[PDB]
Amino acid sequence: NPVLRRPPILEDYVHVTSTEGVRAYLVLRASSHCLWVDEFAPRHYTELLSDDFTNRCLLKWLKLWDLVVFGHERPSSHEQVLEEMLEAGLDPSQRPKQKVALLCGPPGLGKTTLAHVIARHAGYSVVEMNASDDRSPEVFRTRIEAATQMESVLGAGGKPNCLVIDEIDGAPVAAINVLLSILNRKGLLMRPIICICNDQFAPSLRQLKQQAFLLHFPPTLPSRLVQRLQEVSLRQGMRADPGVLAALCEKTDNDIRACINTLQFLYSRGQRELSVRDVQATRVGLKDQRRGLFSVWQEVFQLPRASLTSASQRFYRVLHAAASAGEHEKVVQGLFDNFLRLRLRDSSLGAVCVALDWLAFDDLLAGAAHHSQSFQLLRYPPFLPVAFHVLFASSHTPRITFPSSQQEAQNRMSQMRNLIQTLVSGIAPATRSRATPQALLLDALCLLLDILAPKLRPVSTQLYSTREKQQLASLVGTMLAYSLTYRQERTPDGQYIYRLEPNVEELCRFPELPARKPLTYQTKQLIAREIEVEKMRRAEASARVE
Amino acid sequence: SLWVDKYRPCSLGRLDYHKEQAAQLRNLVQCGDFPHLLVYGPSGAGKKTRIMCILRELYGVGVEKLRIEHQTITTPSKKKIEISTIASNYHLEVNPSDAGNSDRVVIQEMLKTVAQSQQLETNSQRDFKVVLLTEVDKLTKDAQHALRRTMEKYMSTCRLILCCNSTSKVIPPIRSRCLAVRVPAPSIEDICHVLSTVCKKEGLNLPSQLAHRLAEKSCRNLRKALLMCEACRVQQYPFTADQEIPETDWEVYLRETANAIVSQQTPQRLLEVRGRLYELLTHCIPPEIIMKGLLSELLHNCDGQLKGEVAQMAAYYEHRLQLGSKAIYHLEAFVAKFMALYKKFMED
Amino acid sequence: AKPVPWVEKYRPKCVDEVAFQEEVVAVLKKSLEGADLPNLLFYGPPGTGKTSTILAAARELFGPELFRLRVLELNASDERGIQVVREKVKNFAQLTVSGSRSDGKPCPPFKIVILDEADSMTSAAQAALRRTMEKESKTTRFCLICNYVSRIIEPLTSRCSKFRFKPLSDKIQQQRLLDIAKKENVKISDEGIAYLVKVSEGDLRKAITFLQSATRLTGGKEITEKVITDIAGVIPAEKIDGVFAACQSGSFDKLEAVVKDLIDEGHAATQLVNQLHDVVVENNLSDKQKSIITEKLAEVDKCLADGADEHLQLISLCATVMQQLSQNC
Amino acid sequence: KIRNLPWVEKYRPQTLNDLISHQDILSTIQKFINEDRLPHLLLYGPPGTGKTSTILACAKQLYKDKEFGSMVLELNASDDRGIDIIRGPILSFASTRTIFKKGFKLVILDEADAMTQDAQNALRRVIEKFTENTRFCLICNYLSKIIPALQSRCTRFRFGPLTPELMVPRLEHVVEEEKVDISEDGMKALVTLSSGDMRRALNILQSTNMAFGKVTEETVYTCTGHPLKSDIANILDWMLNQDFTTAYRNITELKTLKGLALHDILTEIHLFVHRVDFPSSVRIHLLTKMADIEYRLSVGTNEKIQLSSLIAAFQVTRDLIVAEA
Amino acid sequence: IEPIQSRCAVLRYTKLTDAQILTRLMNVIEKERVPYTDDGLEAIIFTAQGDMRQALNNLQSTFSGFGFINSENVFKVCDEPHPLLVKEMIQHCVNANIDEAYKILAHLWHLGYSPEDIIGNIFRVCKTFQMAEYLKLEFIKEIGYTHMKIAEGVNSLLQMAGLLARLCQKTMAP
DNA sequence: GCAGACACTACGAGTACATA
Ligand SMILES: Nc1ncnc2c1ncn2[C@@H]1O[C@H](COP(=O)(O)OP(=O)(O)OP(O)(O)=S)[C@@H](O)[C@H]1O
Ligand SMILES: Nc1ncnc2c1ncn2[C@@H]1O[C@H](COP(=O)(O)OP(=O)(O)OP(O)(O)=S)[C@@H](O)[C@H]1O
Ligand SMILES: Nc1ncnc2c1ncn2[C@@H]1O[C@H](COP(=O)(O)OP(=O)(O)OP(O)(O)=S)[C@@H](O)[C@H]1O
Ligand SMILES: Nc1ncnc2c1ncn2[C@@H]1O[C@H](COP(=O)(O)OP(=O)(O)O)[C@@H](O)[C@H]1O
Ligand SMILES: [Mg+2]
Ligand SMILES: [Mg+2]
Ligand SMILES: [Mg+2]
Repeated sequence: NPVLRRPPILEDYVHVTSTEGVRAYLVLRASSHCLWVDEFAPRHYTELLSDDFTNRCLLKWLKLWDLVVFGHERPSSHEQVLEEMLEAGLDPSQRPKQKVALLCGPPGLGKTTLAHVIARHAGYSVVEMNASDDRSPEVFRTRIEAATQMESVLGAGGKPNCLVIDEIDGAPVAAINVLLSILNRKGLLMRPIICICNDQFAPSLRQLKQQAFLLHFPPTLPSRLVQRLQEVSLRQGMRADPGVLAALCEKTDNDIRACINTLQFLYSRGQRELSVRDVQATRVGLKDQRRGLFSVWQEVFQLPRASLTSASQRFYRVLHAAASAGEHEKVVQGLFDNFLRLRLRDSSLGAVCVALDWLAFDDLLAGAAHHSQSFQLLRYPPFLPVAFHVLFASSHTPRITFPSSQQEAQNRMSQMRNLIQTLVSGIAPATRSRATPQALLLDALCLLLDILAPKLRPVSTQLYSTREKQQLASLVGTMLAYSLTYRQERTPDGQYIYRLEPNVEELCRFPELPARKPLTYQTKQLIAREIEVEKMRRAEASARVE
Repeated sequence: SLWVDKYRPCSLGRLDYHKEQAAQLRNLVQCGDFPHLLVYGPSGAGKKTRIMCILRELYGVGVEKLRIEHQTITTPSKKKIEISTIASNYHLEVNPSDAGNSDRVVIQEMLKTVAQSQQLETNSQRDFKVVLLTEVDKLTKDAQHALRRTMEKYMSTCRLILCCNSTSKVIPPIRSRCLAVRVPAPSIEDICHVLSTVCKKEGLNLPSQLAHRLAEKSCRNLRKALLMCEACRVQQYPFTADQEIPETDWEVYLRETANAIVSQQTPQRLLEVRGRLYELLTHCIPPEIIMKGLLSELLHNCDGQLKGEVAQMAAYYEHRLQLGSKAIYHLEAFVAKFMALYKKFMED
Repeated sequence: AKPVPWVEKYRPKCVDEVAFQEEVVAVLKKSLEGADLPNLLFYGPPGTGKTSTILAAARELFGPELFRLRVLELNASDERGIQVVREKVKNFAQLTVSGSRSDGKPCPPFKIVILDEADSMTSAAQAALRRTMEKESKTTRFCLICNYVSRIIEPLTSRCSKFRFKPLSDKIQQQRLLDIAKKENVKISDEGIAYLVKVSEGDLRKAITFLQSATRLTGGKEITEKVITDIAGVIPAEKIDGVFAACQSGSFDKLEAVVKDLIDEGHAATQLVNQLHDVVVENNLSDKQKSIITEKLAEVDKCLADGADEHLQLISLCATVMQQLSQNC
Repeated sequence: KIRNLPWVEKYRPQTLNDLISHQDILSTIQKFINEDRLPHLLLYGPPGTGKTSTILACAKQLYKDKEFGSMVLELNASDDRGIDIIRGPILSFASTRTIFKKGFKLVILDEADAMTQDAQNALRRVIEKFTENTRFCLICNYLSKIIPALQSRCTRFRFGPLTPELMVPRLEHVVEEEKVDISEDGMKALVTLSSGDMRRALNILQSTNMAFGKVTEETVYTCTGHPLKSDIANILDWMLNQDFTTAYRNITELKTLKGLALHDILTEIHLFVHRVDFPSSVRIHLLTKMADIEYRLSVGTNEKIQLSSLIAAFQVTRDLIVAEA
Repeated sequence: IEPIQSRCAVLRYTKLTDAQILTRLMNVIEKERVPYTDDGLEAIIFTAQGDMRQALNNLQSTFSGFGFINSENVFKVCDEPHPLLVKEMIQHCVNANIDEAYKILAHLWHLGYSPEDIIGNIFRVCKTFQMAEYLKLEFIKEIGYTHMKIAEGVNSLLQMAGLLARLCQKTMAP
């Protein structure tokens, strides 16, 4: 017991007394010259390892250019749109309407191989433009104008030039604008252009996606890749089971180049029979995958299907995958926008409360790291997706959408701030000082709009009364005091409407509120005409005074 | 012009309420050695009117000749940020919170160039200039720390009048350097007298019942009371005692948001309330006022043994909102905590 | 002949005019005699006289003609980044010490770098001051002025000799205020000056500002306690009694009414927290109730220091003290 | 001759024998110097322990005064140490010979924790490739701000806090060189308030000698403003032994008379709490409440309310300790 | 990046074991004629923590400073690794043993470690500790909450003791 | 002897990120 009723004899003591007055005592005291990827690279169309639908679509898209390039009439879901694009006809300048074939997918699938093989198969000469070039817009323009706007030096019998632009995702936005300018110049384009990227959702390729023949690469089929690795190992005199090759294929995430390089390192010549444990070892062949956002959100919000059933393994897997994804703010926005639409079993809302506490913890960490220049506070917000995985683990199949609420909220807030700054700029400086824009927004906007809309009958000005004319003059004066006016707007339905030149109705009005009676067309036109003649007579009065 | 601007008093002898404070402020600024001023009080109490009356007492009538001055201020990131200042030949009005988080650059550069130069004319003008810093409670603490040495170095040639709503957001170094002038809200009788004198100056008759209801609904805000009285005269020229008073749209939207909160306690209703709070935040409504309106409406639907916990939760999440940067997280956290508490109270 | 506010009219022009800070005044007077002045760190509450003491010491060490050559003042009103410390401070610290006083008074063989408001200086910019202070200590001295010593890094804390400025006691503050009122030919009663030194809470700048403002409001006659109470924003005790009666009633509607009446009257929430604490620690409540009410008062004061809304913090504090007062009933 | 210097710079250990505490580390570095096998050093520890003075004494021992400017390249946090400085002046100093006399050169990077990670990653092969030509000494207060590659490349010596039994002879040397009248309790107050910091020991000694003229316990605790241990014992007795009002009055009177600060009171009460045989839950509650009160004092708060909360944190646990029995 | 790693055979090296470092240390000792004992080489391995550079540096420092390799000569110039005691500090915090956790904290405080290094080692231990997942998450959140206060400017022994007391409470508050 | 062209470095500007 830490508390003694009797005082200590030898050790030092400190007295404790309660409110009722009883003392307590506490103790104070050339086979060997080339790589295996280069040796077994495909040189014909029949030995490609990609999906056959993508190869056929790219070959048919490149054979639609034979009308304008080779001068011959005869060449010899996501699938439905591509089949519609191959049969939608040609433009009046005898060219396809999509002049760029855009190739996207994860690395090691064969996009560059498919582009080069399909270009050499259709009788073109491959012009390669990669990320090791200068990529400045002047050099980009010069290279594309050299590749696409001239004939061949060899004359008749010379191969046409098909421009293949590798790594277009890393290109600057001005280079993409140069490519789109030479794409849509009506100096007319006559040669096909192929663009290859690893990420289709790059910000620089947004306008390129709406104009190109988008060919998304699926991951390679494990049976075909296992057969190709078996053929490569049989050519090199190496023995391997289908099981260990399938283990290598699922280890390398269906990467052809990584699997062949891993086999080239693992075989050598000391041993022939490859073992399962060498592939299962993490020392050779494991590479850090850049996981997508939707895979991370699925891995967080859905448990894996049935070892791997331990909770700590899922904890570390979710943490490492969310760290390896990158773009942490987008992950946090997806977690914030997707965790309430799940089939939540927590009806007491405690999990939602502690998830929002974790989100506020991440926000406070971001603010403190960006305030005190102490960026060692950013090792904790990687544990936010694993917190959401622990709280909201389910065996169901959730529908994850892309986060858009916070960005739309920021865009609308910026638009409303611009509208507020436009509204206060028209007011006179004598009345600008009397109220802040915040107080004018909170107090003097909806009531001001109630002032500016009186109960006015559709009657001409000559039949009005004295009170009606005084009220109309006061209304026009108060409308001119805040630099407000009504102007016509054109509608697609065919009618004309009058609207405020600063549209301050959207600053005030809200969607779920009951509707109020608006001013009619005749009254608003009369108000605008009265504002114009009030400006005219104000100029006349200013001329008469001065 | 509206009724908020047409009948504003010009000098300290024409103020309808706080007349003893008006005489004290007249006696304060007569000699010219008065210190820096911190005019604080609730919104719509009449702080800016008394500041302009103090400027009318110091200089002549030329302080009413105002003009818009546009200033371009360079950040340390070399980004040009535009701010606007209202200035006269005798004073300047600056709102540094319009620059956002770069208000410290505005204090360090724009105010120091004003304070470091004396006035051109010393006969029509006095020996010192006045700088009006409006809404200093919205300033960050870095800008307030930049403010304090300029207030002491150049206080013989440049005086400062700081205006705010709450002095708790003002740091104690700034509050130690200035005299705090408290302007309370006008009472129901004062607002009724002001509205009656405005209606008598307009040739109208205002009943005592309608004036009392306008004073009660305005929450002792004379600006909003005058705006509501002019809206009631555009809506109906016979001033009836039981005439309806128009309401602001964001207040009734907040009331319907809180009614949607108390109607159902589900994550789907939480998503709908988050959408409503996004709609409130996009219209440039401050989130502390959203918290105040939510607490003002949620406590009407609570029982007597539940209101204290909801008020403590609202204060805690508003403090976390002030500490943080994304308001929607703390707003949804407060709504989720209230939904959990309300479900626990209803099921037990 | 322009009038000047009394905080600048009665600023200490010498070390002997500094009040109540006896240890640092003795150290600075020994440095006036010719002793070895170390690097200084001044911290404490606002208005205790950290800036005026070092400015008076510098103007007594160097005089009028050498104040522009030996004193470099950098504060938060000017830009103090990492490059300002690397260029402006370091090149000033490497300058030669030359120039002599023309009045025959002795001059110390160093410069003084005054870094006022060192809280706002970043941790990276504070790290560049370390070897600048160590290497150039033969020819310059450094005085750091701050309010919170935790906002200065531990190497700069270890490098400077720390001097904490205490809040001024009632005797010294009353003596200084009576001397200022004697020199300004104004009269103030003993109850008025007692309430003034109770209100000012050791802030002599606040006391001088309140005395000057009460002189201007009064006009020249006797300054009573009522003008001091009205000019300080002190909440009347009837409002505090009404708040505690609404808490003893156990109803939240009267609590909302008294909170709205105190907010609409413009009373600052810090003053209300101080007065509620003064009533709470000096009544017949039990120890547990007083304990959690004072802890809630500390939490509310912390939240008000971080710029939270006054209405919600005051209604949360009132709900807590209402629960404590109605728990035993 | 006499110089106008602070006593932390007037009395600096120019030789390695004038340092007091880390005898094993200094003996190993001296045997590194005598055998001419000096490795890349990483000196880390709390401030004021003698990391800069050690490498300055080593640099003065290795090199003469007629060759010191071309043999030692000393860069600290007051200088620009970006990645263009690593690729520029540091690499050109490391990759070249000397001018006057042949020998290995030294690069002293004081306050190496303030360097960027790009510069630290660029420093790796400069250290590794030119080991025979130059040596690099890294000084920091935080080992976590130096990358593990530079921690592997340099052998690390921890310059820990100086024990108070070893700070006494150096303080006595400074006292007998400055003609200071000091008693035994003044020395105990110096070595207690220093807490393993020789810099602030000399700072408190100089400020107390200038402020009062003698260095005793009362003069040190008056010039520093630190509370006496009897005052802390009285505060703990009042907080644990009587009601809220009398404890508040007595602690407020003690703080008004002695001129105490709540930060040092909180620090000494925190030190006193672990010595008192509290229950575990009471100790956890007291530590959490005292950490909350210490965090609240870092902003513009009222110290009286925080003092009342400090009293409250023990007035809560009075009944719990007594009812534990 | 992933395209570069696909273009290369990615080899991953693990930390060297005790015998693998010990063989190279025996080679260096037999090349340098260094007198030694077994427990001194075990101390060199313990201070190495899988690093051959640190093993060679500690061996050369112990041989130059003392001329003999036993445990006391190694531990007089080298140091025990930091997280090897932070692990049992976190273990005591799991069982709500505040006294032993504060004993380890005060022992690390008196050796001169800054609060940032101590809380970094605390987070490093808590990241891979063997306990419940929700308890680990709230532990990490409390560590980040204290680290924000440490980076804000307040960093004392009372703050670390309050962090340890909060970590002990998080166990007793299910 | 003076106007036009060539590349030269210093400087302005835009953008990313900072943890384990
Ligand atoms: N059928 C195949 N059999 C064997 N190796 C192949 C086969 N198809 C492609 N490869 C090789 O696998 C690799 C495919 O990568 P590439 O097509 O050059 O580039 P990519 O597939 O677009 O991926 P990135 O984004 O450029 S890294 C190359 O090394 C090819 O030689
Ligand atoms: N100890 C004092 N003796 C005499 N006058 C004082 C004293 N303290 C303050 N004053 C007066 O109050 C004014 C303010 O003094 P300051 O030196 O600015 O206080 P401070 O320590 O700088 O406050 P902060 O922390 O900078 S906000 C001075 O100009 C004097 O008029
Ligand atoms: N071991 C020591 N022996 C004698 N005097 C010392 C010792 N350590 C520090 N000092 C004194 O304190 C002064 C500063 O010592 P420094 O070497 O600068 O300490 P430091 O370890 O470099 O601390 P940091 O990390 O650079 S702030 C010296 O000039 C001496 O006066
Ligand atoms: N003494 C008074 N008499 C009549 N109207 C007043 C008086 N004081 C203020 N008002 C009106 O109340 C409103 C208060 O707004 P303002 O003066 O900007 O104070 P605040 O800055 O507190 O909102 C003003 O529009 C003004 O017309
Ligand atoms: Mg490729
Ligand atoms: Mg100051
Ligand atoms: Mg140093």
